[PDB]
Amino acid sequence: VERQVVRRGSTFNTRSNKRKKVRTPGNRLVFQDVKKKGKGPKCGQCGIKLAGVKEARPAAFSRMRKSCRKVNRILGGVQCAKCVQEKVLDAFLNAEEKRMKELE
Amino acid sequence: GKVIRTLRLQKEHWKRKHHKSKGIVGFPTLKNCEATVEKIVHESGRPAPLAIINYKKEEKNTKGLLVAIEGIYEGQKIQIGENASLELGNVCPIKEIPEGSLVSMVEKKPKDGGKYVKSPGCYATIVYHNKLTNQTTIKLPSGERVRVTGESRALLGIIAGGGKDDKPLLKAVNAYYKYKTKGKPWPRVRGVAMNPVDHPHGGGNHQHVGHPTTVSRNAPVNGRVGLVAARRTGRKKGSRKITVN
Amino acid sequence: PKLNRHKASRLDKKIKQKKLIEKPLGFSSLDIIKYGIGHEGAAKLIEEAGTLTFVVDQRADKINVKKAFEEIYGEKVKKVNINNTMKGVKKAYIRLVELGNAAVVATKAGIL
Amino acid sequence: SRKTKKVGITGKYGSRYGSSLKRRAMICMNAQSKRYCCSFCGKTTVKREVIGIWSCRFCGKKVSGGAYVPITNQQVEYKQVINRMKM
Amino acid sequence: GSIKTRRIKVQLVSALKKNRCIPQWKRACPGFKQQYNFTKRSWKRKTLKAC
RNA sequence: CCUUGUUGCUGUGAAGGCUGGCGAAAGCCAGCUGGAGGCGGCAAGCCGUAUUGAUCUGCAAAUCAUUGGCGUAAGCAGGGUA
RNA sequence: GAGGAGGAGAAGGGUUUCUUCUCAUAAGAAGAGUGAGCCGGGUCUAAGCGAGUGUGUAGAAGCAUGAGCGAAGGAGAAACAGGUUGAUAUUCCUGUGCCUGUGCUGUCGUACGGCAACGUGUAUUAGCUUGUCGACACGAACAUCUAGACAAAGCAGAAACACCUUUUCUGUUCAAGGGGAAAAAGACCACUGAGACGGAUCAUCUGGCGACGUGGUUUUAUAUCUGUGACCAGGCCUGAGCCUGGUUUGUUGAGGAUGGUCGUCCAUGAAAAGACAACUAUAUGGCAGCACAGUCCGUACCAACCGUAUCAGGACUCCAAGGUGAAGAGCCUCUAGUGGAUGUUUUACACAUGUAAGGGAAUUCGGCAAAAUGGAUGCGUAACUUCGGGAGAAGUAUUGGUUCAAUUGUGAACUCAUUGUGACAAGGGGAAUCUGACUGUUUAGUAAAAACAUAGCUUCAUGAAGAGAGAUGAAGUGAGUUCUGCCCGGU
RNA sequence: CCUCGUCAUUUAAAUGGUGACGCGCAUGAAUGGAAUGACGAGAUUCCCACUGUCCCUACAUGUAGACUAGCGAACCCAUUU
Ligand SMILES: [K+]
Ligand SMILES: [K+]
Ligand SMILES: [K+]
Ligand SMILES: [K+]
Ligand SMILES: [K+]
Ligand SMILES: [K+]
Ligand SMILES: [K+]
Ligand SMILES: [K+]
Ligand SMILES: [K+]
Ligand SMILES: [K+]
Ligand SMILES: [K+]
Ligand SMILES: [K+]
Ligand SMILES: [K+]
Ligand SMILES: [K+]
Ligand SMILES: [K+]
Ligand SMILES: [K+]
Ligand SMILES: [K+]
Ligand SMILES: [K+]
Ligand SMILES: [K+]
Ligand SMILES: [K+]
Ligand SMILES: [K+]
Ligand SMILES: [K+]
Ligand SMILES: [K+]
Ligand SMILES: [K+]
Ligand SMILES: [K+]
Ligand SMILES: [K+]
Ligand SMILES: [K+]
Ligand SMILES: [K+]
Ligand SMILES: [K+]
Ligand SMILES: [K+]
Ligand SMILES: [K+]
Ligand SMILES: [K+]
Ligand SMILES: [K+]
Ligand SMILES: [K+]
Ligand SMILES: [K+]
Ligand SMILES: [K+]
Ligand SMILES: [K+]
Ligand SMILES: [K+]
Ligand SMILES: [K+]
Ligand SMILES: [K+]
Ligand SMILES: [K+]
Ligand SMILES: [K+]
Ligand SMILES: [K+]
Ligand SMILES: [K+]
Ligand SMILES: [Mg+2]
Ligand SMILES: [Mg+2]
Ligand SMILES: [Mg+2]
Ligand SMILES: [Mg+2]
Ligand SMILES: [Mg+2]
Ligand SMILES: [Mg+2]
Ligand SMILES: [Mg+2]
Ligand SMILES: [Mg+2]
Ligand SMILES: [Mg+2]
Ligand SMILES: [Mg+2]
Ligand SMILES: [Mg+2]
Ligand SMILES: [Mg+2]
Ligand SMILES: [Mg+2]
Ligand SMILES: [Mg+2]
Ligand SMILES: [Mg+2]
Ligand SMILES: [Mg+2]
Ligand SMILES: [Mg+2]
Ligand SMILES: [Mg+2]
Ligand SMILES: [Mg+2]
Ligand SMILES: [Mg+2]
Ligand SMILES: [Mg+2]
Ligand SMILES: [Mg+2]
Ligand SMILES: [Mg+2]
Ligand SMILES: [Mg+2]
Ligand SMILES: [Mg+2]
Ligand SMILES: [Mg+2]
Ligand SMILES: [Mg+2]
Ligand SMILES: [Mg+2]
Ligand SMILES: [Mg+2]
Ligand SMILES: [Mg+2]
Ligand SMILES: [Mg+2]
Ligand SMILES: [Zn+2]
Ligand SMILES: [Zn+2]
Repeated sequence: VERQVVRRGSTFNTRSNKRKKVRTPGNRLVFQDVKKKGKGPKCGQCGIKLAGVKEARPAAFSRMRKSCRKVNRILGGVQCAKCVQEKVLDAFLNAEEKRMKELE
Repeated sequence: GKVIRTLRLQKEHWKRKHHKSKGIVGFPTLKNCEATVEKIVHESGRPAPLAIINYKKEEKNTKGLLVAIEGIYEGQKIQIGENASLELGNVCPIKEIPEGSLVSMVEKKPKDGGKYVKSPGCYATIVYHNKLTNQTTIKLPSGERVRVTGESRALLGIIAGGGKDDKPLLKAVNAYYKYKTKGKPWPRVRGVAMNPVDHPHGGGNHQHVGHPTTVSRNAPVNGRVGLVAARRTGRKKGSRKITVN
Repeated sequence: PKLNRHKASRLDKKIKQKKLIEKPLGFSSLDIIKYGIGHEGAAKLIEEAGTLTFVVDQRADKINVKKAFEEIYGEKVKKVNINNTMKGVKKAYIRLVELGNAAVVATKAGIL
Repeated sequence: SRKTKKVGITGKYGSRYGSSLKRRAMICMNAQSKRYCCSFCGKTTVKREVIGIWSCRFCGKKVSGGAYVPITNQQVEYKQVINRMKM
Repeated sequence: GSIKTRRIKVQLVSALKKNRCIPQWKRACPGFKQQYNFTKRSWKRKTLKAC
């Protein structure tokens, strides 16, 4: 079985130096570089990952279409559907108590 | 001879580092506030947990650190200064709190930010209010009684993390982790096991001190080792304390 | 601020003053180019890849070399690569926008 | 479970360290690992994150507590005194 | 090795041009009295201290 | 002190869990599941007990052979800093 | 013998690399050789260092604040195949691309859908504020993918043939970019309304703060296709070009990658540059073609490094085939790489090793050295103990080849001239006493220990803090069990 | 210290080992005293197995060594021995 050399950079096996083995049209087995995985947004209240948005690294994320980075609601990314339902209710119910305390 | 271990470890390059610190711990300065508890966190060198608070100063949001009392939670609203209610975790002027109550983080003079009771499991007791002089007597966890003016502030509860000294450290590595952030030498080599160039207890054909271990308060610094200015020694019973408020 | 500058790539440092009289023509096309190189190594590059090779002044850069060629010899340039050699000479390689013209310019200039 | 007569959770240590010390450690070690009841949601899902900080695995609330138990003896008493002050 | 600074490279370039014998025509000149160039070096016998 | 790299094969089988039996109760006995430990035998490595072996104009101004001690960790190591 | 005497990088060296000639040879002389927007430096900040200014000094040192600096292995926009030289190549040549900006010409835009979970639409600058990304310990088990390795069939070429053999060997390829599933694992939305009870994992567990069920919404790989043909094998001719193949299935599987769980801690495991969303204003903005731009420095070679040398020493990392076996152990082979002070059968004494009648420590300060035991399976296991251990205690038996049953428990028969963990690998065991509780550490180069450390125990001083008595420092004794008597005359 | 203390056991035979005894030259309580378990490349005595350690030595192998080609030193030295 054919064995590999490091084509570029350092041999020292840090997080930025992941590699995989690949077979070429010329029938050689060579190392090729790998980019790191990405984490997408977590909710600002509960720590849950937001639905409807992609996971990518900051530079690659910025080059995608805006639709990959939001949902069409009051808080776009930012917060999940349950947390917005709570926020909408809370603001309403507080105003009604103040209404009563003003009228009485 | 040469300089002893006790002096070398007091030089500046040996002082504790602050790079992992969260900030300076202490009360806000304002006459009244409403605060929210944002997070409860561990800080690398300290066994009692810290609480991050958020309060408005002018229009702007500002952040502070308190030591956590037991029974707060993330999201709780707390009331600071004059006109706060007697509820667990509020901060109040000392003259408002009834006798026999337990308090933490007491200011020694107004607006100092809180000193006194700050270690896990500790509290102070309010023992007397004097309506003429506007003084209050507090009993500290050493047993000492001290007088503070009624305008000083204090936190209502016991400091979190009590009970920690119940579990013995059975192994050498467990002690290693505890002393890694402190200033004391660990492991500690005994002075009688050194040569006379290194320590006043060194040397001789048997391991012994050879001279009395009780030393004067006014002795020169590079030989002030042993029991410094001891009033008595040994395992026998002492005498009655004298007490005034 | 003063520092030993041992890791730096540019050996100059100081900003330069004005002067009462200034030198006539300045750093200019006929100071930039030294000579074209014609030997068995260079000949292949003219015949196969439409590129000439030249020795250039130490103070020169890619943009200056591009201008100077279009001024002295007259053909239009696609690319310039540069190489500092172990013998203390900066070499430049110039590829022309049309091949074939490389053999015309080389022969007129007596390089080949 | 409970395959040993006396040694309990301290069986991990074999014949090393003293007998008397192990039976003090045991109290704390059994207390640390248990799940406890949540005040906010009623479920038995509370566990220790770090000394002094306790946390619910369902609803996410964090609360200050003791080193080896969520509520200490001094707290159970003092909490009552405050409720009387409010009267 | 392959990685070098600009300052180290110029030291090597200069150390390499100086390392040459007396040219063979000079020996014929009436006034010339040198036998061998005593400043010649070998990589096996001395260090440059370019570091 | 700051930023990093480096755990392969095997033995024993703690806490917690499920079935079946015994008991008025409290809680006892089997079989299985689970995988803790500055815990055992080894590998790569790190070390330096014995032969008072070889060598002592040495391969070497401290090395070599066989034999040994630890090896899931108060373990070993590069660079930056004090 | 794939934890290589193989193929490559770093630190260190500096032309030692390639061609020609000459011996002068680990020797010289003369030439030639290192090409980048996409690889690394120049950027950000760690621990930390610091010009100037203030205070101080005869001048200094020191102390307060602080521009600038601080990682070729931490963070950090964008490239891959195939060819070419005597010597360079993700840098040159051909092909297909991508990032950041600039300009021309066309062509469209100023909004909607779903009960909802959310979708359709490549969208401008600017600003508050709130949040996210960058951005992170160790250990264990379980899934899924990819390299790799096997076995059948097909074809092409090889090896072997006194005999036998469809026996044996080598091949059967597909990059970045573009398009794209089923699957598995989790979140969530609508209807529904469940218990002394259902659901679910290898293991924990889970439900009126909404179970099972029936329909959906979304996040995370990979296979497959295109990449316009290159490349490989074979045949025919040849100082050149033609022709034919590159087809199918099963088993296994990382020392690489990823996912959601679980455990441990008086230990809870970096920053910043640079980004993004929501909200508010404001709008000539999106896409396709064509064109232009992207500076400066490093790039050869190492078996050539440090030890006065062509020195059995020392010296940071990466990739890794088949058999035997639990096992990158030892032993044997494939790919790739390798070697000289000459002849002589050469006494004695040596240094590395073999074997030995009868006796069995009589030897010697002393069983020092050597021998003996050794893996797996079963039977059987004492005193004492902190009840965990002692414990592989001790003591005993079995083991190869063949042909069968039975399906993980294993049985049975036949066979051999010394018997079978056959080579290689691989514990000697028991009874007592002194001493240190244990793992750990030490006199680099004559001492590894009973010495040091350690957990635990006791005493002392303090309300001063960027630290606040469950704290911060100073001493002594040495885990646990059981005890710790008397003396304040001297110092 | 006297000292190879006296008595018992282990051997054919014990300046040794273990068990007892005690006016102990000069034992002794955190200058820590006493009795055990698990663990030591720690010090010491005995038994079983095993053997060229020994009685008492013999034979054989590899590499050096003797002789031969090529290459080629040093310590030391009043020297007549
Ligand atoms: K979306
Ligand atoms: K310390
Ligand atoms: K000493
Ligand atoms: K002494
Ligand atoms: K002592
Ligand atoms: K004395
Ligand atoms: K270098
Ligand atoms: K050199
Ligand atoms: K285990
Ligand atoms: K020796
Ligand atoms: K040699
Ligand atoms: K071999
Ligand atoms: K990091
Ligand atoms: K090109
Ligand atoms: K085949
Ligand atoms: K690895
Ligand atoms: K290169
Ligand atoms: K193998
Ligand atoms: K196997
Ligand atoms: K292997
Ligand atoms: K093997
Ligand atoms: K003997
Ligand atoms: K003797
Ligand atoms: K000996
Ligand atoms: K008992
Ligand atoms: K035993
Ligand atoms: K056996
Ligand atoms: K062997
Ligand atoms: K020890
Ligand atoms: K160990
Ligand atoms: K040792
Ligand atoms: K003492
Ligand atoms: K101590
Ligand atoms: K004791
Ligand atoms: K006295
Ligand atoms: K006295
Ligand atoms: K005797
Ligand atoms: K005797
Ligand atoms: K005495
Ligand atoms: K005494
Ligand atoms: K005493
Ligand atoms: K030892
Ligand atoms: K012989
Ligand atoms: K010879
Ligand atoms: Mg002294
Ligand atoms: Mg002592
Ligand atoms: Mg370049
Ligand atoms: Mg592991
Ligand atoms: Mg171990
Ligand atoms: Mg080994
Ligand atoms: Mg050492
Ligand atoms: Mg010795
Ligand atoms: Mg091997
Ligand atoms: Mg080897
Ligand atoms: Mg050469
Ligand atoms: Mg780059
Ligand atoms: Mg910088
Ligand atoms: Mg980096
Ligand atoms: Mg090359
Ligand atoms: Mg790419
Ligand atoms: Mg190269
Ligand atoms: Mg014999
Ligand atoms: Mg015999
Ligand atoms: Mg004798
Ligand atoms: Mg021996
Ligand atoms: Mg005894
Ligand atoms: Mg040890
Ligand atoms: Mg030594
Ligand atoms: Mg030694
Ligand atoms: Mg000691
Ligand atoms: Mg004790
Ligand atoms: Mg007791
Ligand atoms: Mg004897
Ligand atoms: Mg005796
Ligand atoms: Mg004594
Ligand atoms: Zn949320
Ligand atoms: Zn809860």
